[PDB]
Amino acid sequence: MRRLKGTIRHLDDQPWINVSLFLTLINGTFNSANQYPIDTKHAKTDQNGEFVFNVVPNVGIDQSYYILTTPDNKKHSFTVPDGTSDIEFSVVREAGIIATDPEYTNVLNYLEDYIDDAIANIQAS
Amino acid sequence: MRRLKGTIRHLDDQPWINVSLFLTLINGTFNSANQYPIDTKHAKTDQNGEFVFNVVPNVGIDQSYYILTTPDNKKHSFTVPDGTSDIEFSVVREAGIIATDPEYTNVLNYLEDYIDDAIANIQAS
Amino acid sequence: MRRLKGTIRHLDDQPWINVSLFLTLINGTFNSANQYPIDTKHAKTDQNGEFVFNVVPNVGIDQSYYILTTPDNKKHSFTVPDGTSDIEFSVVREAGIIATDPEYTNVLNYLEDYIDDAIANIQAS
Amino acid sequence: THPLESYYNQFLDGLPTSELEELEIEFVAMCIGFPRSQNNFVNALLDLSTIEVYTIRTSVKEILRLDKLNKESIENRQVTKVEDITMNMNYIGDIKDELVTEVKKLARILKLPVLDNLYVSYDDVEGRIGAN
Amino acid sequence: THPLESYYNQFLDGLPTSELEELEIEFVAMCIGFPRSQNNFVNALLDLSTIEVYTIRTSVKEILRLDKLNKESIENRQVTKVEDITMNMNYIGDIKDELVTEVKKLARILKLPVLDNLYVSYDDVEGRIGAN
Amino acid sequence: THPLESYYNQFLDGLPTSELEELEIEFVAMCIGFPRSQNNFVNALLDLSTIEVYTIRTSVKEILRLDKLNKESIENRQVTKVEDITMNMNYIGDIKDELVTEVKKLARILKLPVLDNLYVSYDDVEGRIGAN
Amino acid sequence: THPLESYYNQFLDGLPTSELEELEIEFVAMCIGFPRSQNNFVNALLDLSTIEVYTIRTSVKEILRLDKLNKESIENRQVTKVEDITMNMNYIGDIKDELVTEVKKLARILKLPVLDNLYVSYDDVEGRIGAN
Amino acid sequence: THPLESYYNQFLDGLPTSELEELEIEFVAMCIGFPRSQNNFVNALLDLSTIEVYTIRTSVKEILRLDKLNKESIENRQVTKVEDITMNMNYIGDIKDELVTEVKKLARILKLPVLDNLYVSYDDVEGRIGAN
Repeated sequence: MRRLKGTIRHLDDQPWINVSLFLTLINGTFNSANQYPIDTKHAKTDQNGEFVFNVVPNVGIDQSYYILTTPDNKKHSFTVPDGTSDIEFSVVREAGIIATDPEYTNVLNYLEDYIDDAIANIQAS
Repeated sequence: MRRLKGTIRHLDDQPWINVSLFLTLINGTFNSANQYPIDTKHAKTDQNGEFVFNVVPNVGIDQSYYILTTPDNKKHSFTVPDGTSDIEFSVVREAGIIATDPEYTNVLNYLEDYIDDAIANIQAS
Repeated sequence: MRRLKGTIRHLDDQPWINVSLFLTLINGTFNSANQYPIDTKHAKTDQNGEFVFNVVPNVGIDQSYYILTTPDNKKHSFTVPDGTSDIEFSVVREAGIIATDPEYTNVLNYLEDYIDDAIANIQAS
Repeated sequence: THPLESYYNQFLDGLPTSELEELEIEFVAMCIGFPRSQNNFVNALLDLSTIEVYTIRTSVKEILRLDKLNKESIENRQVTKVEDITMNMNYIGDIKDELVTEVKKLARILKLPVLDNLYVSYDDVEGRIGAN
Repeated sequence: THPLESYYNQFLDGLPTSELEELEIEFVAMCIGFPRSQNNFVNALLDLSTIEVYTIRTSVKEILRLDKLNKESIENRQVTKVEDITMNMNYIGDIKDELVTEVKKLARILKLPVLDNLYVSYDDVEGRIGAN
Repeated sequence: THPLESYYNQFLDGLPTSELEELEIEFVAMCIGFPRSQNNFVNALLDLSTIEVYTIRTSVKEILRLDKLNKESIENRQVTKVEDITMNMNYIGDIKDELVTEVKKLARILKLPVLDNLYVSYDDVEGRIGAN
Repeated sequence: THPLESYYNQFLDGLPTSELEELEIEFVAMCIGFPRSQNNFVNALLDLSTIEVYTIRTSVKEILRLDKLNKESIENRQVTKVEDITMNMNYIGDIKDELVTEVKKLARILKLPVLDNLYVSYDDVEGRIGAN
Repeated sequence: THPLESYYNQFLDGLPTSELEELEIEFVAMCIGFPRSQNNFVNALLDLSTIEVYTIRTSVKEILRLDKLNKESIENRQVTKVEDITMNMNYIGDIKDELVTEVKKLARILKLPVLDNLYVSYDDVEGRIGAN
């Protein structure tokens, strides 16, 4: 649930207020913890032109490809990296789709923990 | 019969409360001591967004195979592993979704490489 | 005669209570003592999904062919062998289908891995 | 793909006859205009025989098929008698009337009066519970 | 793949005159809108001569055939006089009229007052019982 | 198929003139709705002349043939003048008229009035007993 | 590129039945002129079943498609029977009728009265609260 | 190169949903004959939602397109049926009707009375304020 402290600003350098920004997920993403089906949500710029989104990183089969639609209706593609910290929009805006997080170790490691359970079942209780 | 658990939460990570979910076995299956025709079951998510289905360990004489339809109109295909124990829906939703990548000879090679990974783990074990 | 025994259960251990079934000696037959012309018999499920049919074993001079229709219309052919004792439906018919698809054994390979683990444990000693 | 479309596509050999599904129950509720919580509606949902269930299912399959057909045709009517094939301009009216007939068939299967729903208009019985 | 269609598919040298199975009794009940439990209905089900049963089964088979034929034909009517083959634009009307004719034929066989059902409309004598 | 169909198929050299078999009596009762129990009907069978028997069987055979033809013809009526052959759109009506004429012949041979039965509809003669 | 158009383009296989996005709610209010503040409107969203939501989304997609086709087709109508293709001069009327049908279906799914909106004018029910 | 057209052609992927610029507001004011300074007009300009603005801009673009198409086509009507292409003689009437439809659509979006403007005639409801 990384924040996104993105801020928009008019050409005159004043901010936009109560203007709709749309954020859309493309691939139904999921992790061992939970599942994140394809959903979209909007936000309104504050009186000062800031806007915040709480988003999930990309750990699914396909990257949890996010798109931001701005008031001009341009579509900006991007891919939330992993971590826990408020993010500025532009930094991920310039960064398109990337290789997201390490390859599978967690599920097979859970299987291997089950194998360890079996190992403990070999002799002892 | 195993229990398929699943945590579904919105893009903001808040849970979906009392939202609809459907599941259905595609082909009737029969065990040596009972016959299970096709059936469909509906469910709703709790306050925490969780949902649990009592489901057959589907291994059987005939083609046993489940499809779960989520609120995003998306149908995920998966077959339940045998056993008597609760399983998190993500595990099958990913393992059953490797049926994707038609003729997954590349992912079949990865399956063999995972057998090798288990072999090396045992060797270290 | 024989008491064809059968049990139907829902996807989640609930007996298939109060549903209909039909069986027909599709090929009208006869025996020296009596003649058994083509006919259809209907029945209903009990609170446990059990159902019993008093049926003539296939010892007809020419042919005695039975066909049973499930709630899903998965018409299963069979021919009750001679004898007087009862017999379960899973046995009278058997006659499983090839169940050929990428998603039939997709997880049966996982159970194959589990039995590989079991043999590894056994040979560990 | 409509949910019911896939669900029924699962059963190539005829249609299942066990019981009405909450999805099918909701669909009939919607296309007859009954909120499914009505006591009379649920009462009608009991005692219905198997062949009645089969007829309901084929009728709803017909409803879906005709509804889909209503969409692709509208791209036509842009033309009449292209080279020799004259067009039955009332095709739209025909399919609308067919949908109305199917809804009436549902209403008669349930033994209930057909109320105000999307497909039918001004031809309804006893309003909510009591009327006309 | 209708249950009665499958049941009939077995008999090729004719349709058996044994009696009316619960499924076909139920289907007839639905076709004339009579709840099968109604005393008058079951009483009429008694004293059935063999050829009466044969005719009833033939009429039921015809009902099924006409229903399927309507399902097929609805797609037609898209056009009229494709090259030189003009289309009977009331063909669907003809099918419906023949269907209601068969329904009334059944009702006449059972001497019962044809009532509100899925096929006939606005001409259902005596309603449920005694009054229409 | 139809029992009477086979029974008559046996008699290639015309049809017998002995008397009306139980199936024939049953089908006559069906065609004019006179339950064979009704004495006013049974007495009619008595004293029935030979040539009358032959004519009755001829009429019954024709009724069966016309019924089969009516069932078959419905596949037509889709179109008109496919290449140069325009078809009588009233053919089915002609078949119905012939059927009612045949049942009227049946009733006439027995000096009995036609009642509401399988074929004749809404134009009945002297009801169940006495005028309508 | 309408926003909801792309939003639906994402949902390639059918459409979700989760809720109505603020854009979808706004578009509905636009179609039937119900400001979202109206409790009589918001309560309609409450207790709104799933298949109902699917139908709403289907109707909205149809509204968008038909509206776009309306603007597209205007450049036609310049001529009649260019070579052998005579075109329905009422085609625009046909799509107008389709659009009003769609908005009426919308209003009826929510059991709400269709008021003066951008697509229907002076042919509507109940106006503000009880106007008509 | 209409100023509004030169503003719009930049936003190829849909149209912006920010707000109405003084140019867009001026154009709308002209199209419904409302001087901008009118208090009711500006008050209506508030409470504007996203899809409302988007549809307003789409309708304005359509207004411009049809207006240009009118001057394009007026050269036509000089002839009829060149070789086989008959000419829709009321086509200009269709253009006018669609244009006034768009103007009324805008009026409904703003909930404001449509008054005497440059496009529509005699559809002047309750004058500047209530008048006539």
